[PDB]
Amino acid sequence: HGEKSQQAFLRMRTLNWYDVQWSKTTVNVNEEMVLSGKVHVFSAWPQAVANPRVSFLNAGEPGPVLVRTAQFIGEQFAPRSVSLEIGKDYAFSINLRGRRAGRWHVHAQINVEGGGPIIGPGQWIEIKGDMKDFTDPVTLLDGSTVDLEHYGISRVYAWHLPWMAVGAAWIFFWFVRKGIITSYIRVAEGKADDVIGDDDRRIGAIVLALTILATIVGYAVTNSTFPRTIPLQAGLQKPLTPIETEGTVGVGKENVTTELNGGVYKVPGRELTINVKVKNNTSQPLRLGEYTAAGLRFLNPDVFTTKPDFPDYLLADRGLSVDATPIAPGEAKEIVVKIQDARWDIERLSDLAYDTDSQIGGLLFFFSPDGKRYASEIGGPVIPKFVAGD
Amino acid sequence: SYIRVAEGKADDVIGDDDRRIGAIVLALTILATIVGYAVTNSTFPRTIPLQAG
Amino acid sequence: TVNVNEEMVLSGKVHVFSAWPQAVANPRVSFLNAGEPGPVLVRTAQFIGEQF
Amino acid sequence: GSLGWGLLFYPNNWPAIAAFHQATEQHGQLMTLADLIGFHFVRTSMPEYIRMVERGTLRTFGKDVVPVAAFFSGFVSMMVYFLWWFMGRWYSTTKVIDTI
Amino acid sequence: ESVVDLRGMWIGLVLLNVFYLIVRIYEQVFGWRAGLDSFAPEFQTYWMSILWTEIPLELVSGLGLAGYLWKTRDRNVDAVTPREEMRRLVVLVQWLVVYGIAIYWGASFFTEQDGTWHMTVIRDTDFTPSHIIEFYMSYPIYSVIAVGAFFYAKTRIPYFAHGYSLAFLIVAIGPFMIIPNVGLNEWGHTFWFMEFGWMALGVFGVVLQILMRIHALVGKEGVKLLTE
Ligand SMILES: [Cu+2]
Ligand SMILES: [Zn+2]
Repeated sequence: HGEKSQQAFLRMRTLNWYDVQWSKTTVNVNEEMVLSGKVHVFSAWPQAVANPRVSFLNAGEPGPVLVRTAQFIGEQFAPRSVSLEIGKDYAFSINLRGRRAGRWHVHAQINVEGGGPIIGPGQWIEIKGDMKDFTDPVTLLDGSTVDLEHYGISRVYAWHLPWMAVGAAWIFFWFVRKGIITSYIRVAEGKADDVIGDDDRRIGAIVLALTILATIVGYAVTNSTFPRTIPLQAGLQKPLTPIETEGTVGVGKENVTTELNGGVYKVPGRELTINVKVKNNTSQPLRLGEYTAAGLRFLNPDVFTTKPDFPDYLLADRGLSVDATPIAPGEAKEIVVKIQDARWDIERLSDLAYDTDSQIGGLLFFFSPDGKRYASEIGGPVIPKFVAGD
Repeated sequence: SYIRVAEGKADDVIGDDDRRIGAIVLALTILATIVGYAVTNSTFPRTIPLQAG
Repeated sequence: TVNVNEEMVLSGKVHVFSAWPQAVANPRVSFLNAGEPGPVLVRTAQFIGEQF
Repeated sequence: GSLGWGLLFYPNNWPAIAAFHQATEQHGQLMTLADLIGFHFVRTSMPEYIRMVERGTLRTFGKDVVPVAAFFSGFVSMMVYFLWWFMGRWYSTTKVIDTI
Repeated sequence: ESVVDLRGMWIGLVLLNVFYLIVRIYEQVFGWRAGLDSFAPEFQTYWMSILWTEIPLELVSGLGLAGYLWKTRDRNVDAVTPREEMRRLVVLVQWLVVYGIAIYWGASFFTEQDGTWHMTVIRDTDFTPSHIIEFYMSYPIYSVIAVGAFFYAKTRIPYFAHGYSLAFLIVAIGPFMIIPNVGLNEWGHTFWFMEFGWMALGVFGVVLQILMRIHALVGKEGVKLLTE
C-alpha cells in the first residue's frame, strides 16, 4: 500500500498498468473472486532497476486475507519466476479465494530480480463470513484431498513438541543432580569428577543410544507414511508470450507513434503540461482518450463522455485536451496535452522533483470514432516550474 | 601535560572549566551550523539531486 | 575402427533448446569437445557453427 | 561521539554545496550546476556511470534519502571508531624488541 | 534480616510481562487497520504517537536510573559486610533476571515478530508498527535494564566498584551496537552497491564473576563441608 512513497519516476518508467479488473468487489469466505489485467514493460527501463529478465506476479494484500488459488501471466500458470521483455505488454490474472473477514485494498503487483516491488492498481475488496469456515482444499497425485489451511500442522507438533520436552528434561535432570553453585564450586576446588564421572556417562550413553533410535524409527515411519515425495519445484519458467492484439504498442499494421517534445510540471502543484508529436499511422480518425502513469487513469471527458468503473483513487477526468481534432490517418501532428488532477498530487507523482532522474513515463490511449483503442508509449525529460504558495 | 599524565595526574591537565570551555565551544558550533544551514537554505530554496542514470 | 595415426572424424548437429533452464548459464560462452578417456585419440582440428 | 560526527557531515557540508544543486535546463533536460560543471570541465577519465552516486531504487520510501544515509553513517562509525581507537593504541606502543 | 529478597524481582517481571502483553494486544487491535497505511491520519494517532512519546521517555528513564544509582551509591563500599555483600549480590542476580526477560522481549519476540510484518506490508517508510515496538521500544528498555544492572553492581559491589568488569561493560554497551547490525541489516539492498559475529553473552563473564564472590563469601565450612 506503499505506492505513494516510492520514487515517482520509477513507478512511471517501469510498469504501465491498464485494464485492471476485480471480478467481484465483495465475497464470502471461500468465494472465488479473480483480479486480472494487462501491463506494458516500459522501453527506456531505468538503470536503477534490474532487467525484468526475472520477475514475479503477486497480489498486494495484507497477509493471506485471500488465498491465491492460481495465477497466470504472459499466457502461463505463473507460480514461479518469469521473464518480461523490455517493451512488450503481457496479460495476467490471479484466482483469489476469500479467507479473512474484512475490507482489504488488493493490488496487482509485480516484483523484479534486482529491483523490488512494482505496485499497480488496487481495489477495496470486502470479505464476509467467518475465517473458521475457510478451507481450500487441494488434490494429491495419489488421488486424495486435504485442507491446506490445516494439513500437516498436526504432524509438526507431534514431532517437535515431544523433542522440545525431551530437551527440557535433559537440562532439568542435571540442574537438579548437581547444582549450578555446587558444581561451579566443585569445579572451582580441585574437582570436578565429583560433578561428572560415569554412571553420569552411562546416562549419556543410554540417552544418546535412545535418541539415535527414536530418530531412526521417526524416520522409518515417516518414510512409510508418504513413500511418494518430490523436491521443491523451482526455477525460471519458459519465456512468456506477449499480447498481440491489437495494438498493443508496436504490434500489427495499425499503430500510433508518440515522441515527447518537452513538458512541464508545477512545483508544488497538480498540473503537468506536455507536447506530444503524434504520428498516425492507422487508417482511421483518432482522438486522445487516456493517459496512464502509475496506474492512475487520466481521462479526456470528451472521449470518456462517461466514465468507467475504476477504484477512486487513481481515476482522473482531466487528461484534457486537444481540440478533439481527430488528427489522421496519414497525419503527422504535434499536440499539447494538459494533465491536471488532485490525484497527480495525492499520489506524489508531483515529487518527481526529488528524483535523480526528472522524467516521465507511461501510456497514451487513442480512440477512434467507434470503440477501437490504440496504445502508444510516452516517455522523457520533463522540467519543473517552481511556484510560490506552499 | 605528558608529564602530568605520566605522574599521578592529569586532572591538572583537564577538569572544568576546561570542560566548560568545551560545552561552550560545542554549543556555539552546533549553533553556527544550524545558522549556516538555515541561511543556505534560504539562499537557493530550489534545489534538486544530481541527475544520473 | 582405426590404426595409430589413422584420421577418423566424429561430427553432428545440435539444437540449443529454447526454455533453457535457470540452473545452467546462458550458452553465450561454450566449448566443443570430444568425450574420451584421456588423449586416446588426438584432436587434429574441430569446427562448430561453421568455424574452426 | 561517532553518531554525532555522522549526522553533522551533510548539514555541515550543505552550506558549501547547495549552491551547485541549483537546476539548469539543458537541451530540454534537467541538470544540476554540479552535473554540468563536471560536464563542462573535461576530465580525460571520468565518465558519468563511474560515478558511484544515488540513481534511485524501488526501495526508497520518502523523502528520506539523506536522513537514512547520515544515520547509517553514524551507526557504522561507531564500530570504525572502536577499532581505530585501539589501533591508535597499538600504534602508540613503546615496546622494544630483540631481533630483525 | 535475610539475604534473599525477591520482592524487587517480581515487581519488574510483573510490571514487565504486563506492559508487553498490553502492547501485543494493542498492536493486535491497532496493527490490523490503523497502521496499514502510514499516509493515513489514524497512523499518527495510534503509532506515530507511541514513537514520539517512548524515545524521550526512554532517554530520560535511562539517565534517571543512572543518576539515581550513582547518587545513592555506597560511598564507603570496601567496608561492606559479608552478609550485606551477599544480599547485594542477590539483588544483582535479580537485576540480571529482569535483564534476562528484557532481552527475551526486545531481542526474540519483538524482533522475529518484525519478520512476519515484512510479509504483510510493502513499507511507507522505515517506521512500521513493528519497528516502533522492536527498535524504539523493546530494545531501548532491554538496554536500560542492562545499564541499571551495570550501575547497580558498580555502586554496591566492591569488585564492580573500582573496576569495570569488561564482561559487564560489554553487556551494557553492545546493545548500542545491535542497531549497526539488526537495523542496517534491513537497508540491505537499498544501501547495498556501495557494500562469525559480534555478540553479547558477556553475561557469562558477569555470572562467572558473581559466582567467584559467592564462592568467597562462604568459608571452607559452608563450601567444602556443606556442599561436599
Ligand atoms: Cu493499497
Ligand atoms: Zn523490519
